[PDB]
Amino acid sequence: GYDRALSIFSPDGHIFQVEYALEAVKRGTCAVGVKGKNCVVLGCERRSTLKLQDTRITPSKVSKIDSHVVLSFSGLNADSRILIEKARVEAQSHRLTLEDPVTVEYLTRYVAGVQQRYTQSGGVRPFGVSTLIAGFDPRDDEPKLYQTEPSGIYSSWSAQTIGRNSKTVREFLEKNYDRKEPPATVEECVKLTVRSLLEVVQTGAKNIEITVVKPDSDIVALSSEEINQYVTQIEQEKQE
Amino acid sequence: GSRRYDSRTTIFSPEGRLYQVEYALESISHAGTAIGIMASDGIVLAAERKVTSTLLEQDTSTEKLYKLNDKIAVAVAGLTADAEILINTARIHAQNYLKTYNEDIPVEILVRRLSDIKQGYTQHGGLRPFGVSFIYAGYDDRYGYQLYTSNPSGNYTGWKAISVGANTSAAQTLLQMDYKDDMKVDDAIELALKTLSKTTDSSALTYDRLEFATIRKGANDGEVYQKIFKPQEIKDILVKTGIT
Amino acid sequence: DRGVSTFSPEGRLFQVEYSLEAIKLGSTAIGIATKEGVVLGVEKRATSPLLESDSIEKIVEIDRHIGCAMSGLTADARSMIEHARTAAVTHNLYYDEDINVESLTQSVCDLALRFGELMSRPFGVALLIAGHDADDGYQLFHAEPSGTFYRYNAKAIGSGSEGAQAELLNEWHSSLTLKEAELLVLKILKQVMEEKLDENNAQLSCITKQDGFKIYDNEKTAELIKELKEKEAAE
Amino acid sequence: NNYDGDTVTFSPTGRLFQVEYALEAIKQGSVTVGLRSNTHAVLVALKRNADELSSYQKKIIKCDEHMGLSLAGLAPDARVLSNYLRQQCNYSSLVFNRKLAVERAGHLLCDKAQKNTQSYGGRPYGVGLLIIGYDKSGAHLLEFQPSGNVTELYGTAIGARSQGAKTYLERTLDTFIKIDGNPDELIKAGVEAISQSLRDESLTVDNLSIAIVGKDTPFTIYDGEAVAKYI
Amino acid sequence: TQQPIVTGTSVISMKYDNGVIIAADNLGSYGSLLRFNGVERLIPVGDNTVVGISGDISDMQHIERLLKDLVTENAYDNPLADAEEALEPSYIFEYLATVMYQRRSKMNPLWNAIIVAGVQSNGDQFLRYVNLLGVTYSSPTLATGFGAHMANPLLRKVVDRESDIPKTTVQVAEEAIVNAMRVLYYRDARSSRNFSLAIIDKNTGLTFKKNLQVENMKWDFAKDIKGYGTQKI
Amino acid sequence: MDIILGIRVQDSVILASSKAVTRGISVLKDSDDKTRQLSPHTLMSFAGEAGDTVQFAEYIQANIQLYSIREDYELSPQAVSSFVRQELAKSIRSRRPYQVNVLIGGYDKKKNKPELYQIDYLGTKVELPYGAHGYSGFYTFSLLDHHYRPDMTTEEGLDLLKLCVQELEKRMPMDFKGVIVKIVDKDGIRQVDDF
Amino acid sequence: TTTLAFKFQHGVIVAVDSRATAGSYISSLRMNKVIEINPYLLGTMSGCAADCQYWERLLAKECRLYYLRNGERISVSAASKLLSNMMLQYRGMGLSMGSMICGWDKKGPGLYYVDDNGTRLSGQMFSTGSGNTYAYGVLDSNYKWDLSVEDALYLGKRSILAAAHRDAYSGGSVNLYHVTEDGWIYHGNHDVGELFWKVKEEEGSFNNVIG
Amino acid sequence: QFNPYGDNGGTILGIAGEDFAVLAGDTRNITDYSINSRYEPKVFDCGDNIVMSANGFAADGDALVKRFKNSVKWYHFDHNDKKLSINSAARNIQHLLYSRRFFPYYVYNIIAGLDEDGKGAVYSFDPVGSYQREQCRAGGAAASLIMPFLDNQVNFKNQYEPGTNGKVKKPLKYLSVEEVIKLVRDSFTSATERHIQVGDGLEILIVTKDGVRKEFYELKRD
Amino acid sequence: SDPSSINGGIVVAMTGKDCVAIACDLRLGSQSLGVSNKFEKIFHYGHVFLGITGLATDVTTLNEMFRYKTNLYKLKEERAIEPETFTQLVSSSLYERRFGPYFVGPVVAGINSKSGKPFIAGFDLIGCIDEAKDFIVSGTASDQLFGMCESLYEPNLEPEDLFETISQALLNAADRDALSGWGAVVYIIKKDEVVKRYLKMRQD
Ligand SMILES: *[B]([O])([O])[C]([C][C]([C])[C])[N]C(=O)[C]([C]C1=[C][C]=[C][C]=[C]1)[N]C(=O)C1=[C]N=[C][C]=N1
Ligand SMILES: [Mg+2]
Ligand SMILES: [Mg+2]
Repeated sequence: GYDRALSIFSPDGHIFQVEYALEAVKRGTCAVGVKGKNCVVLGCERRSTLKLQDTRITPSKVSKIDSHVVLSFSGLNADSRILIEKARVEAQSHRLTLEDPVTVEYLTRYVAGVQQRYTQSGGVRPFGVSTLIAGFDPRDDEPKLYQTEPSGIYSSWSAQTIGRNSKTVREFLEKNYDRKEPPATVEECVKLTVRSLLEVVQTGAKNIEITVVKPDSDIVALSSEEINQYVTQIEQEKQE
Repeated sequence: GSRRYDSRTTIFSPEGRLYQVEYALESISHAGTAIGIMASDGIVLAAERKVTSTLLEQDTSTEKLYKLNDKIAVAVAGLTADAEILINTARIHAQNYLKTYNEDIPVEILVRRLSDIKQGYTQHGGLRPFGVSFIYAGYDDRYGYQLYTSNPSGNYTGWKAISVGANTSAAQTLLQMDYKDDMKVDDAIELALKTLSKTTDSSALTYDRLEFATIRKGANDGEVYQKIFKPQEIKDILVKTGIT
Repeated sequence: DRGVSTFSPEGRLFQVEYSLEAIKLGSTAIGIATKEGVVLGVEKRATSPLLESDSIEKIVEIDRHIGCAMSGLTADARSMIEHARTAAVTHNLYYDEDINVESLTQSVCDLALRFGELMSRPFGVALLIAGHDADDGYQLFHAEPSGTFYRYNAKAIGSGSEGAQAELLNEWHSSLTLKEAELLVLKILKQVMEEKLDENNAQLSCITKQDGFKIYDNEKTAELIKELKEKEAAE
Repeated sequence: NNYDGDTVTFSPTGRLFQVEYALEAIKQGSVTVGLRSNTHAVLVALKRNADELSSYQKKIIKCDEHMGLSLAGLAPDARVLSNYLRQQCNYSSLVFNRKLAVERAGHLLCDKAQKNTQSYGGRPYGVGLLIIGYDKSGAHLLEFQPSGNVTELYGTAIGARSQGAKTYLERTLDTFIKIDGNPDELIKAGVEAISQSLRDESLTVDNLSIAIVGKDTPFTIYDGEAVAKYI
Repeated sequence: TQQPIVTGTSVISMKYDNGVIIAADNLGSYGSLLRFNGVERLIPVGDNTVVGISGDISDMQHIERLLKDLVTENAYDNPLADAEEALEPSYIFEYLATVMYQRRSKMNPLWNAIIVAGVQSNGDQFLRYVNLLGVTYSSPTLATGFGAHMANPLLRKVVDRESDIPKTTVQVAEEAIVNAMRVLYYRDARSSRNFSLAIIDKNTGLTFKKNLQVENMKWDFAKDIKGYGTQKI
Repeated sequence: MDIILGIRVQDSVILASSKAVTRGISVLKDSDDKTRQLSPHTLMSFAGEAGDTVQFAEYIQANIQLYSIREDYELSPQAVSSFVRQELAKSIRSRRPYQVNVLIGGYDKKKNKPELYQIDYLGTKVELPYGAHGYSGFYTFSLLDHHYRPDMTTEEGLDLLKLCVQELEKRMPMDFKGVIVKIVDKDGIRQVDDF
Repeated sequence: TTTLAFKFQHGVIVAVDSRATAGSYISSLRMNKVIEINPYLLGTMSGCAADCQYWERLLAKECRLYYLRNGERISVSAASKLLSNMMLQYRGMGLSMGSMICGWDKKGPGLYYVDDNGTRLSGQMFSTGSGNTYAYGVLDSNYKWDLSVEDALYLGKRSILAAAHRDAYSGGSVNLYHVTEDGWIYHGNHDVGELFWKVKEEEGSFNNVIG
Repeated sequence: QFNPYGDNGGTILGIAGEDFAVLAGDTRNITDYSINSRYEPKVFDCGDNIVMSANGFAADGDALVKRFKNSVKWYHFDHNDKKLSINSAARNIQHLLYSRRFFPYYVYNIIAGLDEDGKGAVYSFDPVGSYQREQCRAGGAAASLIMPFLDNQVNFKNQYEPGTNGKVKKPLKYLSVEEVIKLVRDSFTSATERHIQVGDGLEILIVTKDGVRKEFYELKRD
Repeated sequence: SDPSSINGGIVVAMTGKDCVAIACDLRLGSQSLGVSNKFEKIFHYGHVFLGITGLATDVTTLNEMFRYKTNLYKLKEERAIEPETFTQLVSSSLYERRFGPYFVGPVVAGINSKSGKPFIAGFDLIGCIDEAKDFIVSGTASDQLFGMCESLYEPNLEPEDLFETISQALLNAADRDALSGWGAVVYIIKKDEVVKRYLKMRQD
């Protein structure tokens, strides 16, 4: 078999293949995650260079791993399918062997472990993908939001963004998001998520996707018109 | 040892691109243009054969349009030999699904499976990727008529109208201009041929330089029919639309 | 290119030496061993204020009598911890007893040089393994990706290591109490850290014979930080 | 230069640079001395510390009741090779009810190290070993190099500044060989030999490591206050 | 799993003051057919060990080759192959015992019963038994098959316990062995008159006697035996 | 285990399964639910060798739940039954076959029809209006052959099911400790708590 | 062998005998048929002693690893399932094990029956071994959810006694356990010989026996 | 058909004192109605103040002991010459036996020594690996003959105090090494009389904090 | 116990003048118990017809297998498979399981689309081809079918006459078999039209 060590250390102590995988993430479309008091919202950019697209059948950016956990990403699209598939298999495997659904922290730890394994295994390259994993643990009303990256490190976030121009939207979130008082309702949480994407997106038409996840496996994706109403209200307040 | 001669086909550039995928796409940009257009009552697949000869046996020839099953077909752009490897795998996958569930495979599931195979060659194994881009035209009872494309990266997307191969930039602009949502198959046939006629590198668009196919519910009652056009039938539709 | 297991003209493995450079870029971790217990402390180093700092887990339990702190590419440590926990519990299964801290450390270090063309590269993380057993008492080990491990009375690893090690050179003596060691880790962490040390961006832990391995609460550490400030202002 | 990228490549003068670079790792390692009489064989090792807070790296490893070695270079490679010896000593006992001859133990180490010098992908061992033992033909001392070369000697030394101890043993050859039935005097000669390789530092209680094997003496290692007698 | 085809019967042995004696007949039986009359079942290993084998002859010939190869292998890179690092009886036995137990553990045994007789470096007598099951035991007298039932009782009258060994001479021991072989010829239906005998002494070394015969047999009384009860003529 | 019955009526499928679990000569449990929900509109009851039953059922459940998440779509009862049959037909020529018989009751939301499939451990699939496994059919099929109509209501299906259970309770030598009854229709799966 | 376990208002009672037999020969008078997996988990043993000891001690390894990975105690439901899955790997290979996994977790008290076939059953009350029928007789007629800790301990003790008397392969002594939310509590070793005579006099039972 | 198992007879006996332990066993080795050896040692000093005897099928007994002795050697190598405690040795042996769950070592095994508090300890094993600590245990051919005697004379079973008539038991007073060795010798002398596989010789190994001592006694040779 | 007679069933095929006929019963049982009266044993892949008797799980499995293989054949060859070619495919497929066979008795029937020649064939469970001119029988009442076919059959029968002959052969053979019956189907096959008829028979 092909055993060639592709991810290796350089004289200055860097693994370039892992670092170049982060550059692939930088190229990817922007993704954002914001957790409110009783919910988590996942926002995703859709680049409008591609029109004549069939939005019914085109792979959506946010993927359900189980009925209570979702996963969005930034980077190589093809790579993300492999992580999602593995995550979905592990989710059913956990239910089968332990008789409880996975915690959001466990699922994140697994996906992060897969990414890490591909940084010190022969014949393979790292995943050019960073993920945002969100949801609610079984019989728990505390929101969960985690991030992973090609190196395999993961951590929990009150709010986080990844992908192209993520530096800008993170700047916005850092000054707008208050920890002592997070978005109390679904409206406030979605509004803040749309606002953050409007710093980067371009047009607020079909370029913004929003997915709300509430406790007890209550997951819904907002439509174009519902999002468009947020876009309208934000700019009308801005004209002042 | 052997390391000396390894090109390392599955690595990132400093900019975060996959070298071999990008170069495979460069190869595909020189291949004959293939166009797919989805309508409310069917799908059209049109494709241009590359600089042919008068001594080529056209009626028994197939380089662009292939049948995966009774409901799904593909248009090819790139290395034909590479495409046939993948096509036979896709045909088997469709039959595996049918044997397991006793239902015809949903279009997206087949597309995802092929796209995952392509992805694998970019991440592990040390082999060159498949220099092929597909346009999938298919039907199932969930989403109805569907158009997809896949490329050597293993990334796939859905479309109302799309082109692959040569002059896609020019072709996509022309499709974006004249396409409408309430369009029908007969209109889509005309759009596909008109687009090829303007984007072609050849002097004139003739029947012997084309492969053509439709997927219609224009089959007797609730069912779907695949029509791979014969040379004489391509010649007739060229006269009908007013190109020759 | 060149082999992964290649020797340099000086007689060192290139890849092992390069992994050591990655460890120098990691966040600081300090360990101090006393006769009342071993203290482990780390710099969390959150990249952003929105990152919930309590999710940063750079101090980890291996067994009830063994703890572990890390520095460098921390993602690499997860499989090492998994092996360590398995080794510790497996020995308890085979021998109905706790495993020696040295024997545990040796088992972890056996993974280190299992790389070639097995895993494709050495680990990019160093570990401070602290624990207690009946034979050798309270112990602190430093486990490198070279497969080598040294026992230490006190040790610092990470970006502020050589500055912290010089400070540990002067401060450590064989009669240190646990409380004195706690304040000493906090003192040296505060010295080498970029940001101002508090209960949210730094973490303490210890291992004692009675209570075993314990990670300190943020409320408990906050009091030890306040106690440190007052005793430094006292002279 | 162009021929040191891997172990599978000869240079134009017929040299194997990766093996030579592995040999270099031994020279960087701390000094260790070996010597024997007709009744006993002794290992003496200068242990090295990282700093004042750190412990002193162990240099001597037991392989069987009648055999063991001291190391200089990459310690993990010594662990691998000593583990192999332990297994081979143990295979000889379990299958043949026979204590493994020291000469045969050397032949096995030679052949194990050699395979790593002729194949692609692997690397040579980065450690030198001094094996002592007492078998049916009396006391023995072996020197192992990771090139594969194993040599039976009356006495020797490897590591940094080992040339000083080796010259001393070359002068003392006729004296220490005759030290029969006196373990303490044989160790003294070893401690005096390793002293010729010291600079700046001297032999302290947690610095010195000694091992001995003989006629009615199982392989035993002395550390700590057990070697204060010889300081 | 197999069945033994061509077989060898009893192997008998005993310790005496300065060494050990071992003996076995020269027959290779094929069931009830006394097929092969020139089979050597005592196999010397060096000048200090004799391995006596009973049971399947094809497996015996296999063991004979293992021992021959063992000698060859011991000489490799061994300047003391004919001195301090020569093969000992205890080494040879433990090797065989390892092989026998491994083969039984794979359910494919060597269908044999083996006695290793010899003298060690320090002059100590070695006498130990091993069989197809990997079962091992040692005793002042040892015998396989029928020998266990008929020879041991006779030999144990000479050396009943460990303290009788120094009191037993080579002349007395050989006399007992030769008598035992005669008794086995009277009573074992798979035995032959021709046999081999080997003595391993710590002073005089290995003495290997071939083409021995059972002699001084009592048959004359057979003439007086008539019928099975009442018959007089 | 012992008893599993199934009946497809106008607008639903009803599955009845015994509650008993026996080990040696002792009845360990009299409230055992011999069924697993494969999807919101598909229920599978099972009976066969001890251990194998639950482990097979849960393995099928996991595969269907995985499919549902991957495609964000519920498989038709026909598709599920074919998948299950293939797994059993695969199993019968294995080193150690899974000795499990199943009934799959589902409501097809596309066709708006209830569907009942009977599959034995060999992988023998049949679509039926009513079915059973083991000896259950020997006692009950004569009643079902007589009383069954395809336009029956759910309440009429339950009454005919009660009659089948009464006949079993009279003529079977074994005490199966009653049955748990579940109904599968357009609104999903629910359990009849009083039977 | 007779083992039992039942849930009640104040947790779960666990009682076992201590006899081990090799044919008709009583090999052991005092065999420990309970395993302390953790301070909140117990496991009973019936069938092959070797199988019971090995696999339940291996369960304890796997339950301990769960705590280290998750920083939280394993549930009774999850522990019982790990054990049943082990049994399913050696499916038909001839293992003989009948065990009840008893404990307290976040759902409250938990009790699962698990055997060599891979069977895994949740329930309020179970009894395994050659004398389980005798134990069930006493349990079924005297069990209530509203039992006091003192009476519940006696019921389990008295139920084992009933089996030890009649079943030839049950006896020796009674080991009692009580599982609370603060962990399991050992309630001693009780010789059946002495316990029998005591119960006879105090309770008035076993009238047919002379003493 | 090939039968990989056999029966070499023999009987063993372990008794745990207050600060000592004994492991005894006869020296007779047999097959069917023949004697192989009148003196074939069966109880072994395995190191670390532990004694062991695997009774039953000799070939499996010799292999197990050999492996355990090997396990002690590697325990020293791997864990810095640490002493293997009797409880740790017992658990290790369980895993050695269960490694052949589907092709067992056909032996009843006993080990004896001192626990970590200095008190006498005996552990007993079945062929598949079930083990447990005991005060008293006879194993092998004549195990059923000896155990009842030890229940009576070591644990004072069915023995009450005169005058009380069954009300008060005989108190469980500890036994000295000299008293234990008497019970061992009388056990084997009685077993020799009524069991054909028991006889020839008796070898006893006594374990104290001072070390391992041996004692040998003749038995009837018929 | 005997896999070939657990579920029961029969298949018979006949040649006529420019036509073929293939018929089967509808019973599926579990030994004595009748389970289904709608278990059809005849399948078709284009214009080639395949009847399969024996173990029902293998009947279902093989149908799904030959559907799989004929669908790929058609995609590659760009034409429907012919009876002669399909017969070889059935034989190949069965013999590849020589030492772990499908417990079946297949029967092929059809008309070559090019030559127009009627074709029938029978197989044993492991692939041996019986290419008969007159008729082929299979199932638990194969002895009964042989007796009926051998007496009732005559060559060159017209489609509507052949229907009566094969129907009466099946019906009366099934009525002397406990494991066959519970309905019956007959396929009449011509070069470009196929008629399927369900027969009325006793339901015991
Ligand atoms: B009990 O009878 O189930 C008991 C439980 C075990 C944990 C000690 N088992 C045994 O007594 C078995 C025999 C048996 C008797 C009745 C039913 C089932 C099994 N004996 C052993 O497990 C055994 C093990 N080693 C030595 C002697 N006996
Ligand atoms: Mg006797
Ligand atoms: Mg009938």
